[PDB]
Amino acid sequence: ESERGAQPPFGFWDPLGLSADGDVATFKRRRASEIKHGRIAMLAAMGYMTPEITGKFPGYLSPSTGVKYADIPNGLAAISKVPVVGWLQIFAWTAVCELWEDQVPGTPGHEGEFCFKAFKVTSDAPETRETKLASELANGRLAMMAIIGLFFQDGLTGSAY
Amino acid sequence: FENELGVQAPTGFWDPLGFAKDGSMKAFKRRRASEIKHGRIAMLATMGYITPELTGKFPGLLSPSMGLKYEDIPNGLGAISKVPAVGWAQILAYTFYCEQSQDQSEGSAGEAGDFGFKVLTSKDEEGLKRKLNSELANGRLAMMAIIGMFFQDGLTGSAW
Amino acid sequence: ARRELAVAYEDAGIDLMDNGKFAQGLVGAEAAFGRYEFDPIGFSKYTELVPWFREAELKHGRIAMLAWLGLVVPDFVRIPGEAYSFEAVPRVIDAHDALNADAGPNFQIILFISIVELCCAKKVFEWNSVETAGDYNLTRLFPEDDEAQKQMRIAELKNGRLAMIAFGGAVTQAVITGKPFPWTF
Amino acid sequence: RKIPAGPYSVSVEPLRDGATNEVSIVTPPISSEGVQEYLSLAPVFFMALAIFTSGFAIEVLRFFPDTRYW
Amino acid sequence: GGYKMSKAVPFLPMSPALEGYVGAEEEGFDPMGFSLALDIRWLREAELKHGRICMLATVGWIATDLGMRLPGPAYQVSTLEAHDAMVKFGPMAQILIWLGIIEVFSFLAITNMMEGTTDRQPGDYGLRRLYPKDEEGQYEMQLKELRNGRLAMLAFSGIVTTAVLTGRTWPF
Ligand code: CLA
Ligand SMILES: CC(=O)O[C@H]1CC(C)(C)C(=C=C/C(C)=C/C=C/C(C)=C/C=C/C=C(C)/C=C/C=C(C)/C=C/[C@@]23O[C@]2(C)C[C@@H](O)CC3(C)C)[C@](C)(O)C1
Ligand code: KC1
Ligand code: KC1
Ligand SMILES: CC1=C(C#C/C(C)=C/C=C/C(C)=C/C=C/C=C(C)/C=C/C=C(C)/C=C/[C@@]23O[C@]2(C)C[C@@H](O)CC3(C)C)C(C)(C)C[C@H](O)C1
Repeated sequence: ESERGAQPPFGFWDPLGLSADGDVATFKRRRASEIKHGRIAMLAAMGYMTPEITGKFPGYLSPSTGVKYADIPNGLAAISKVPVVGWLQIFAWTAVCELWEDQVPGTPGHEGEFCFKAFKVTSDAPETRETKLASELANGRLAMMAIIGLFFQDGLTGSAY
Repeated sequence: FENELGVQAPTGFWDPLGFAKDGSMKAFKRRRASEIKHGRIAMLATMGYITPELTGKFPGLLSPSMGLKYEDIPNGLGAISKVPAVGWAQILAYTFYCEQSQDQSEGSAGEAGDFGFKVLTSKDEEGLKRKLNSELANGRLAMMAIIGMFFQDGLTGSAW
Repeated sequence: ARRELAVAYEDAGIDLMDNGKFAQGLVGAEAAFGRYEFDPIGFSKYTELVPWFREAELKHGRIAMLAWLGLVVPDFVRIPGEAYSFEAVPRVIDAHDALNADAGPNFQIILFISIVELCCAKKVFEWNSVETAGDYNLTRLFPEDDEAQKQMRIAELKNGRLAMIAFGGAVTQAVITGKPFPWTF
Repeated sequence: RKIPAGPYSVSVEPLRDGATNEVSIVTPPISSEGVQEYLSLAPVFFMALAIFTSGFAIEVLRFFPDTRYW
Repeated sequence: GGYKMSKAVPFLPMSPALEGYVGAEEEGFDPMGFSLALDIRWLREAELKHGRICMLATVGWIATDLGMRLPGPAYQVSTLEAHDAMVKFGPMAQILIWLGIIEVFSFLAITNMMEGTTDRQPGDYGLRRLYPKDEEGQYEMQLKELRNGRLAMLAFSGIVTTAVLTGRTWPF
């Protein structure tokens, strides 16, 4: 499985802790886990940098309760103030994104193949496909370390940055 | 009925009563499992009785809500009533898992001390005979010591 | 020859024949000098319910043993807690009419006994034979061979009968005297 | 069925050998078609119709008390 | 040799009505023999419905007693008086209506599985989603569902009992 995946730095198959002794099912499970983790990390790091670069907090997140976009602090303090059913609906959209199609072993969802199709690598060129997915994986790992470091910085410093 | 461990230079077969009737394969299986596990528990309890004095007691919180800095509670009697019941529950739960993750019934590997822990093995040079006789004798000494310090604590009132 | 319960249940049910022995060959006569085939009234003549009688005797003896031990021990040491202290409940016989009701403990014990007895009622009615009787598959430290098994069964029976009689004169010796473990006047 | 038992009995034959670990469901073997047929009986259907009519009249009297719109 | 015993209650033979079901090959816990007198399909349906209801109810109690509350002045009541304030407010009857629709269709499912009009399994409603394709994975997932359901039944029972006894949030 050393020839699978991305390895952008090249020659960088890294089992380090010898995690994969050789089992296709466990490796595919962890590949789905890593690709999902990377997508989540990239999205979260975007939603973490955006409130600071372009503040852009227009209007009330809760017109009835009174929760304003500009009163939720950026970072970890968000999960006390984003409205109750606001968090419920965010969770529900994650549920829709994860439960619309099947992500079980033996299905394309287990490989990360989803219904987004917002890059459409054009199968006639099945060579930029590997580049696109490798870049996605590597960027997901980078934003993975990034987002966990950002959360730790938020916890230690007391605010987002 | 001698060869399966438990025999050493101080005495080979020391049992005036108890196994006096001899034979009794299943009885010796359960008795050997009891001796091995009792020795392990006694070793752990003896070490947990010497650590609070030979070493600095844990500087943490044990109960962060109740501030159990590990020094207010003693070493021995009383600490049972001092450690929170919600923590004794988790201690007994770890014991529960370690005694139900693998089987311990008759004919199983459980009635041998074999719970897949290994770590302190040998190189399989049949010096594991020496290591397992060390198991049994060391556990016997540790259990004599654990109940000796149990009594010592109770009769003196506190740790010593 | 304990006859592992899975194959022992093959001969379960209410046996209609008679073994020709004493009470269906039950262990228990087994006195000091010879065998004390006691049965003076003749309940063992009712051969079909002899396994029922053995189950009842074993259950009574076990409950007794536990109860005698549990009105001997508390007169020395009590459970930690104010409701069980030597001052809140001066005597062990008072412990019944001390918690009861809405204090919790005794009602919880009754509830759990009821649950464990309802769950094991299928053992008494049906799945009960001469050999099974009180065998709830808690053997573990039940010695092998055959005569050792008989010795342990007769030990259990003698201790259970002794504890039944002892508990009788013990609750009696405590109500008429109101004293600690030695219930003499 | 040598032992005299009533018709439509969910009882196993009492003439059995040593204790049997058998499944004897004590619940009526009813049928969905049979239940629908029974609820379509003239007594059942017409009493249900009478109850529906009576309740409809009750509700009309409740929400339109008396004959106010005569 | 015979009479496959209950791995849970080792002194009672396992009820033959348990064969082929998820919790029988490892526990087989039917000491009172309900499956011997009641249809095991109905019993499994009841068990799974109770387990799912309790798994929802436990997290509902957790949320309600942790401050998770809908944005409404009428919703600012404690869990103990929640099912009197919401009963008077109306939403309890609303939940009753919608769950009644769902339960009428569940009744149709039950009264179609028993007559053989469908090959539906007792707990099955068709929601595959996070369902393994491999049969062993399906069995393990069903066992996880059953164990979680039973654990949450007991957990919710304890939660409500202790909350009514000693009015507190949840850790008590
Ligand atoms: C839980 C205690 C326990 C148990 C179950 C065993 C079990 C066993 N030991 Mg053993 N042993 C123990 C503690 C124990 N040991 C201790 C503490 C010592 C140190 C003196 C030894 C020293 C020892 C030697 C030197 C030998 C054994 C051997 C054996 C095996 C055969 C004898 C037998 O079956 O005895 C069954 C178990 C018992 C009879 C112990 C039951 C406890 C009795 C009934 C009461 C003891 C009371 C105690 C003295 C006072 C405690 C304080 C109290 C007043 C509160 C058997 C596996 C022999 C062996 O390995 O065979 C190959 C052997 O040669 N043991
Ligand atoms: C102020 C003051 O001073 O009070 C002090 C007092 C004091 C004493 C100093 C204290 C102490 C120290 C302690 C706690 C000392 C330890 C006491 C122990 C370990 C008691 C448990 C015995 C278990 C046994 C014998 C099990 C035995 C099991 C046996 C024998 C099994 C026996 C079998 O027959 C069975 C059951 C089946 C047979 O087939 C096989 C065999 C093995 C023979 C206190 C409590 O802190 C307080
Ligand atoms: C077309 C369907 C639709 C409608 C019609 C709708 C309407 C309302 N949404 Mg919702 N919504 C989605 C769909 C819809 N929302 C989707 C796909 C998402 C992505 C996850 C999403 C997110 C959030 C968040 C994060 C919050 C939120 C709330 C409210 C709210 C206020 C009610 C009130 O103020 O009384 C109203 C009316 C905010 C809130 O205030 O809830 C109290 C809150 O925080 N929504
Ligand atoms: C990774 C899983 C894990 C977590 C996350 C965790 C966390 C906490 N443990 Mg815990 N624990 C284990 C696992 C975990 N513990 C294991 C395997 C053992 C060995 C048996 C063990 C032992 C004890 C003991 C002896 C005590 C204890 C407690 C607390 C406590 C205090 C909270 C509070 O005081 O507010 C918190 C937060 C103390 C207690 O008071 O529990 C309420 C207490 O005395 N723990
Ligand atoms: C075994 C198994 C499982 C399991 C399990 C588990 C965890 C089972 C646990 C079950 C459990 C935990 C059952 C609770 C009993 C507690 C009771 C009965 C409380 C009595 C309490 C009573 C009667 C109250 C007494 C009082 O209130 C009175 C009377 C008035 C008050 O003044 C005083 C008090 C408060 C004292 C899985 C994993 C879930 C599924 C798997 O497949 C099989």
